[PDB]
Amino acid sequence: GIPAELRPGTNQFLTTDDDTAAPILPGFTPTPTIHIPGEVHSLLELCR
Amino acid sequence: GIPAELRPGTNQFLTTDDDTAAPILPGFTPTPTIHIPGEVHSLLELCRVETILEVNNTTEATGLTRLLIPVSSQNKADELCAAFMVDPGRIGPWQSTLVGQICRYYTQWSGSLKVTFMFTGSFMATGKMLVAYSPPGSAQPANRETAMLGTHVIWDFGLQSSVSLVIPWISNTHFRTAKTYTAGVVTLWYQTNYVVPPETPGEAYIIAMGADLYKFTLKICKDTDEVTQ
Amino acid sequence: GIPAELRPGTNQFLTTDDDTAAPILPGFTPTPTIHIPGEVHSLLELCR
Amino acid sequence: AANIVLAYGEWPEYCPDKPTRPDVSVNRFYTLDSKMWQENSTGWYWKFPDVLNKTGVFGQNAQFHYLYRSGFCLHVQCNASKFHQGALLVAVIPEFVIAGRGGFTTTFPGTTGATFHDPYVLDSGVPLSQALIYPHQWINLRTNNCATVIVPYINAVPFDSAINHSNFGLIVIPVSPLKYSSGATTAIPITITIAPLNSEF
Amino acid sequence: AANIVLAYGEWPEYCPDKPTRPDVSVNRFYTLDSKMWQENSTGWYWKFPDVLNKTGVFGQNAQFHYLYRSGFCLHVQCNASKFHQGALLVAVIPEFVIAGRGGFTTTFPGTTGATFHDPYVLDSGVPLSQALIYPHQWINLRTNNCATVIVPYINAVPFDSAINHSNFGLIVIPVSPLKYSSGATTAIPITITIAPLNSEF
Amino acid sequence: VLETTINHFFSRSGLVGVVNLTDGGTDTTGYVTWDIDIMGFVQLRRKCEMFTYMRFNAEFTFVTTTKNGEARPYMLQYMYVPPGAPKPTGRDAFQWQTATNPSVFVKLTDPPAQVSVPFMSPASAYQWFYDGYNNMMGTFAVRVVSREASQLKLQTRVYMKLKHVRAWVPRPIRSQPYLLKNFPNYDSSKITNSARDRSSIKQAN
Amino acid sequence: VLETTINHFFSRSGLVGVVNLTDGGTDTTGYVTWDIDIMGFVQLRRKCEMFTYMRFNAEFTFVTTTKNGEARPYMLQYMYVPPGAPKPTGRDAFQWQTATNPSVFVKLTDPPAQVSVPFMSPASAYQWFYDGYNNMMGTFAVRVVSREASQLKLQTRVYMKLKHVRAWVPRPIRSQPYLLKNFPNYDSSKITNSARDRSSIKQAN
Repeated sequence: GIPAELRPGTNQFLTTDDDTAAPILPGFTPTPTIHIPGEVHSLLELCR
Repeated sequence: GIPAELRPGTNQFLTTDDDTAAPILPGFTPTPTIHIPGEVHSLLELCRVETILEVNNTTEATGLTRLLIPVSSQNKADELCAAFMVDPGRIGPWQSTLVGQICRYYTQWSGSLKVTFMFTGSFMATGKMLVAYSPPGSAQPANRETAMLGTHVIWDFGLQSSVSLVIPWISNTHFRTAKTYTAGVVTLWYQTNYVVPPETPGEAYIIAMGADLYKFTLKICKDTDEVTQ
Repeated sequence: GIPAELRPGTNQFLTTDDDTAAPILPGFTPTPTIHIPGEVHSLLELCR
Repeated sequence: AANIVLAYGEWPEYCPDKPTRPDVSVNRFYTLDSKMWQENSTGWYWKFPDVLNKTGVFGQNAQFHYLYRSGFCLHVQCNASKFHQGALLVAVIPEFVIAGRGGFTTTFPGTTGATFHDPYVLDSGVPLSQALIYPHQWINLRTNNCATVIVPYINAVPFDSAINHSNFGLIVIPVSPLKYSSGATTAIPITITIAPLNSEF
Repeated sequence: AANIVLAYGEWPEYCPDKPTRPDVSVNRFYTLDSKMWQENSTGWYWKFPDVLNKTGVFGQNAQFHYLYRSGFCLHVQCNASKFHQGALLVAVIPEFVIAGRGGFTTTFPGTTGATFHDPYVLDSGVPLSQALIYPHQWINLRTNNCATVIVPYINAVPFDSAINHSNFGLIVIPVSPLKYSSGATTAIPITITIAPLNSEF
Repeated sequence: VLETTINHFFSRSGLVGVVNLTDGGTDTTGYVTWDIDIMGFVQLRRKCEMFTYMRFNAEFTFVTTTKNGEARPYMLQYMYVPPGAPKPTGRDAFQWQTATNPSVFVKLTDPPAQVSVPFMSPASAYQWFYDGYNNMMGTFAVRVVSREASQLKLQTRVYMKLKHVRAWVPRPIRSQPYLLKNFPNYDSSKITNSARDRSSIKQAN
Repeated sequence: VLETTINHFFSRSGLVGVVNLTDGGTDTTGYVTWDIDIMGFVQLRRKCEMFTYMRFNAEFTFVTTTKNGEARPYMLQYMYVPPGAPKPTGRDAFQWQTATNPSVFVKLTDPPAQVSVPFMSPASAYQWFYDGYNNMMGTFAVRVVSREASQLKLQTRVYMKLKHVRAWVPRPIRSQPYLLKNFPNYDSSKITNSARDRSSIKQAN
């Protein structure tokens, strides 16, 4: 196979890490979105 | 999945290894940079700044006196004033400089140096000094004559107040190479006797300074023998 | 992450294997080469 | 005779983008009391902005105005006869910090300034031989009696409080002690002049 | 008759880029004392630069000047009647090192040179049969009485100290012993000539 | 020429500190906190003080062993408390569950954990000389993850490595011994000297 | 034709030495240093002496076992001391914490560690013949990482592999036994001969 070497930081769970998780129920299409007024894209929108 | 095989060197932590660590707090934007004057991109930038050699190092001199090369009118022509090694990395009166200090962080160096002298006498005093460089392999000169027989500068502080001498080349090699040392000597000779008019002190000081020319280089990082802990 | 499967031949040290080792002292630039006469590129050069 | 040292090589400038940029009597020549230097002396230092905290209209603008920015023009003169011999090292140390030898007067000496105890170590615990890595000029009575240093604004934040934080300091340390034959004036004065540059409040 | 052996095939040249490149009497023909070779002999060797350390003006320039660079032109002659028979192997060994048989004279024989103890092993512990992988020439009294070898400067560093380091050596070992009918001259001289090439100091 | 660059000068991860954890149930706290300080050991301390202002990112690695050092499959938790956040007061105290404090979970038998901490200051750079009236990077805390206290004794060795270092306004190198942390005090009575002494000034060797 | 190239001739990593470590607490040093020497065993030694000058990079691998050889999860530290640097004087001595000396940390149960050492000389090449008045590559040191000494007995087997080999000025191959390291001595009294002997020169078989 492709030769590789593991590196420190292996097998660690970082609570803030950004990564992908295996979808548990693939092929499932959720309910599509409709238009709800008053979407909020930031807290600064609220602070003001 | 993709077939792979692990390889020796796996699961090892190499202190000097270059690699990426998982950012612990992603999405955090640090404070952006502003412009601060005097950024430093290399140590060589520092080594090239000349600093004071402490040539008076002795049990006798204590305070700033150790930075001063004493000179008087009591001396006679042709007799030596002061002499010292050129060894930026050894123990001696390079140990007060940046070069002397930075070299402690590296095993091997080489290049050219610069040695500048500054005379503070009375304005009306006058006389000539002989600044001479004996290269490596030879002992310090025995008298002025043999000093005049090699690289040197006749320097009259009556006219010019400061002189710069340039050691052509140095390196630290054979000491470590034979393990698997002398270098240079600079001297100060009275050409004349220090000449003085009436009612002025008749005793002065020379202030030695040293620096690395652009040619100078360093290699093989290490740690200093100075620090205790 | 990227799904992978280990394969036999893993974690083995092959004395003749061709591979890379982690440089222990990176950023170190060795002494550059000069021209020395009589370089030898093969034993056959000697046998002759 | 014009020989001038730009610290680190950057002219003082106004901050890249409202603060006030007053010049009428604000930016002008302030001259301190002169220091009388003698054979046995140690040498002196000053703290900026502190030294000006009570002066003129600047000390007033130094008051209030919790945000402060400026550069300076420092001129140092020495009046000495041709029969005096000695030398002064004039340096400028950012974030100059006096340590304990084991007070606010040491941190904020005021207009008069303060004198060193152990100049060899700068009273920072640092070798004076290396003090030359700072913007500096020699005053050697054999040649020049005056030195001039231009300091831009140097800080890690664009603005700060002039009262509670002194940005840097100025240092005159005699390296070679004053020497004179008897009958000459026994104490040589040193004059200090501060011209603010591009002050903001 | 011109038959010349370039060692490794490179003409001596000046170093790729101040050192001195003197030629007046510096580069010229130096001729040693002649070695008288006899039936029972072993053979000889020389060390360079060493052999010239005290000679002429070169030994003077060999003195001081802790950096040294040069090539050489080596000519070796043998004066023998048509009634003498024998052969000499003339070789040049870089970094030739004599070992112990279990001294500085062995390492630095000087102008006269030195003689082998066990030539079969070269007194390096190395087979003489293989000595031919070195720039070399045969002197066979049946044909040629003279050999000439050109040696460039060979070292792992562009410059070195001629005093404490001998770069290489020269070796004349009789392979076939000298033989002559009675009444002929019983000892044949060998002459050595060294011409420096592209010397630097 | 490369080895002289500031960035190469602060590289080469090394040990910035050691803390001993013990799980004694009640008698022992069962956890340890270690404040982030570059200046703990004087080697690097002397090198950071060469400059007035610096900016960089930190990379840490935790080497941990049990007494004699034999390793066993226990779970550990390294939580990072950002500046201006409360530290865990107890083994099981609720700060360990605070989501804003990032944590990493690793079995003790695994290769050591690495973490990268970015530049945390409100100012544009760190400064180890402030004349007036510091630079808190954060804190790490460690415990063993179990319901019941598992009797165990640990020491963790924190190896830190700087990245993307930038410096400003160099200083002179300290010639006097450090009396204490956080202040540049020096003995006034005894003063060490830059260079050693020799017989006479007129003699070199 | 490929197998005759100099580079292929010095390839094929092999054992350059073995050192035995024992952790006896006080009675045993608890660590080992091994200076880097190509010439320890005479197989490769005879091959390096075939050439006057050589240049290359070194690649090392550490195989380690415990006595009978069963492996257990202990942490080990291989530190590399560059030339002209002090070696550890003791198990816990402060040189182990020196950042300029690179170290690698690995659990004993893991596959062996590899390290690449570049060309270290000040000159342009290594030379094993210097006539006048060597070639220190460095040193490795090993210990067990623990607070308390863990009673254990180890041997490490160092397998080294050259890379990017270049040679100059070939030599003849030594026909006489090596008396001692670092010097080309030979017995003068007894001298081995290149070829064996036969009955008569006029007879071949």
